[PDB]
Amino acid sequence: EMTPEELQKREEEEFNTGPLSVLTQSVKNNTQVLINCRNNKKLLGRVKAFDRHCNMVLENVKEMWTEVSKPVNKDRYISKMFLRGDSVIVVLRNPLIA
Amino acid sequence: MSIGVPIKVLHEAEGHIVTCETNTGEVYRGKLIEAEDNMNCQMSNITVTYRDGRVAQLEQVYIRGSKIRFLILPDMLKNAPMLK
Amino acid sequence: KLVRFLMKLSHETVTIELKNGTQVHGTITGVDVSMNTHLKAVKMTLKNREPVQLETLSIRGNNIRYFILPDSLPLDTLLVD
Amino acid sequence: SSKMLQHIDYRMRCILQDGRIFIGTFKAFDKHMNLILCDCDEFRKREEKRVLGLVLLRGENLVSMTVEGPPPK
Amino acid sequence: KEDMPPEHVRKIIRDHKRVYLGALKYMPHAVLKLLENMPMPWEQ
Amino acid sequence: KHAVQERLAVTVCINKIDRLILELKLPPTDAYYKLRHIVDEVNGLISMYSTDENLILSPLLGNVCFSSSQYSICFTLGSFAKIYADTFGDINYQEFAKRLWGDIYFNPKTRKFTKKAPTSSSQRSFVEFILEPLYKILAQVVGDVDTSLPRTLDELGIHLTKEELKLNIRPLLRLVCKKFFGEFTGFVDMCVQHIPSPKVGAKPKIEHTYTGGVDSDLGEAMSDCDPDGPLMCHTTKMYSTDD
Amino acid sequence: TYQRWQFTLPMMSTLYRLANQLLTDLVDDNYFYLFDLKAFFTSKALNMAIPGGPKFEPLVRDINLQDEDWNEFNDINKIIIRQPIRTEYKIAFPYLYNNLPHHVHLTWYHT
RNA sequence: ACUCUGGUUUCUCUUCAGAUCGCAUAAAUCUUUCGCACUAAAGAUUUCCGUGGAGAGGAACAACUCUGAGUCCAAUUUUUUGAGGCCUUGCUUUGGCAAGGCUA
Repeated sequence: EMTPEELQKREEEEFNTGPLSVLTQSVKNNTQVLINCRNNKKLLGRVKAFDRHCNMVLENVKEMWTEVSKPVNKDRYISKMFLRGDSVIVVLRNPLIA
Repeated sequence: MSIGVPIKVLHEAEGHIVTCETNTGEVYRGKLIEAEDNMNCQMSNITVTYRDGRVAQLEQVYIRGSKIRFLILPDMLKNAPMLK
Repeated sequence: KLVRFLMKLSHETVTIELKNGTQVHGTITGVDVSMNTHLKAVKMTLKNREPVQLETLSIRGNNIRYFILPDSLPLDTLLVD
Repeated sequence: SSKMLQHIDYRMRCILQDGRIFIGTFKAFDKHMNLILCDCDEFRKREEKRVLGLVLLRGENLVSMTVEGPPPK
Repeated sequence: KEDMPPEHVRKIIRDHKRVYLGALKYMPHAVLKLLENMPMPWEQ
Repeated sequence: KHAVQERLAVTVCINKIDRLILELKLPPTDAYYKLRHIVDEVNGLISMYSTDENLILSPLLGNVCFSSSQYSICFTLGSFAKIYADTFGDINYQEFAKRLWGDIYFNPKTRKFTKKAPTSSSQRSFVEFILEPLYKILAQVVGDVDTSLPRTLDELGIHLTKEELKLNIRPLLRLVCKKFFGEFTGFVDMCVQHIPSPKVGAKPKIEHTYTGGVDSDLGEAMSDCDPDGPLMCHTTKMYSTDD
Repeated sequence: TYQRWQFTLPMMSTLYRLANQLLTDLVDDNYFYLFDLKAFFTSKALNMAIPGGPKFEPLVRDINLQDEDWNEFNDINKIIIRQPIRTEYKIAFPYLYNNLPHHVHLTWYHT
């Protein structure tokens, strides 16, 4: 790395202008965020804190996953948790329905 | 503080008989010639058993270290000074 | 770093889901900077198999799918620096 | 990392990524979490035990470990 | 534990009884311990 | 002559290098000249008594070690390069060792080793990186033990206890050099790389010292050095118990 | 109590320079070859005097150089004389140039 | 990088010491040896000059240097993913497990 400086706050510039600023939005504006993870599972919730590894902590989350019978989607509720960053496919801020 | 004990033990295994099991379920038993800090193993006189069970002979083998599941070492290495 | 937040969560009863679908229910005792988690009084339910009770368990930080937190955790004061 | 120097010499069963179970004596570990297990046996599922001995497993495939027996004499 | 003043033994000797007799048995020790602590040529 | 005639692998350990420093007090460059001259004399003798060339002795090949047994010093080029690597992690000691002998000079501006001396007053690689540090260690220990020894010991990373710094100069030098160098790994490196194992060296041994010749059937089994074959033990010394 | 001293090298050097008039200024013990404690012990045990060394009295009364009769062994007609077997030769190799060696302290060889 | 030992000096007492106990080196007695015993050797004992180790007590100032102990790493190689989904057989602990064939 060309920038070995001790006073490294470029990681939050990544959280302001970089791609990961999207989840920092939900940190500040507190909107429902939809998570699609590697087990063909989906997670909807609200993210509170995370970092460059994109591992984050959520609260009041609903996770749904489908089981075959033929695919029927089940749902279970989790109050507060913490997802590892590398175990995700996509991260989505829920769209503005209004 | 830098280099772990198990890598040192693997270094000690050079020259003995070792059996190697890669992620493709292939078993390589042969004389370990050399090893690095990573699990890159240069090993010889291989009796190789595939997943189905077919056995073959292959005199020279070099296995990528990332692709080892586990390595079975000879029992005399249990007396290595590094294991004390 | 959010792993430091996990290290601050010593002595709490939690459940962990793994990439192999194994649900281990126990009290967290130690967390490593690399998320390597050691649990005590663990109740592990490997999927497609009956649950088994054990005293101590250690799960590699790579193999952890996600974490489950209880309701009485003041995360706010715990995610401060 | 004292959380595992406390577990040395203890008879430990470790769960693998492919579902393999390795029961043996915990000897050594490193930062990448490669494990040294002596007089180790592998348990696979149909019940069967295959005695192997001194196993050096890479950290990649190691999942979960648990004490099964007290240290021997 | 008592270091006598140097002016006491001076007067005692200058002014000159088995107490007196029993001590003289050790005169060779007094001679030996005196020649042993003999000043070196660089000491006045 | 006797060793190259008996068909034995020959290696050289130039012992008592401290005599170049403490007794003769030669400048480091002239110490290097003395060592190179000794190595050249050995090479000339070997070539005189042997026809094949594969017994070239040179510290670049790891054949020659430098040592001072009185002060627990023993290093090859590779072992000293490994000391450097352990101190500064990012260097590859095997490639470093290949530039630490001969008329190869270091250029600190380009950080590269050249065959031509940068400008003038530039010292060879061996002097700059190996001989000068050793000269300085010995000089500090034997001249400035009270004044400027703890600071240099701090620089090298050696920490000596207080009752340990009270030792006489010779035991203190032995102790300091032991801490700095450690085990005699250079000697073992030499003898592992350039001395055949019994399995590999069995064939010349049978060729030379066996009356039946290697071609004999028993000669073949002996040349394999197989421990499950016929017993063949050769005894040359007889040691008497004190009675 | 004045029972131990710890000195610095700049002081030891000054003390060493001041006392040079009383110092031999030798760097070796090769100067005392065949002229040291072991050599004198051997000469006393062998009843011989090294030139320039101490002259003791016979340790034990025994046979003499004029007491051994002619034999076929020690016959002086079988002896080739090139250089006399000096006493120093008999001290240097007490078991070769000497018969019946007892209390012979082996001298320190070359340094 | 945070906390708890151990100090050093000095005076006295007790015991062990075949360790160059002492990088120096005396005297006496007995025995033997030969001379014919300061001007001579050996063996043994003793006494002296005066030591080290350990332990014990006294009394003078330094108390945490030292000896210890308790206390910055997401892009191949390990811990920031090639993961999950379909088909057959033996047994179904009717939850599915085991192997193989696959799709991604």
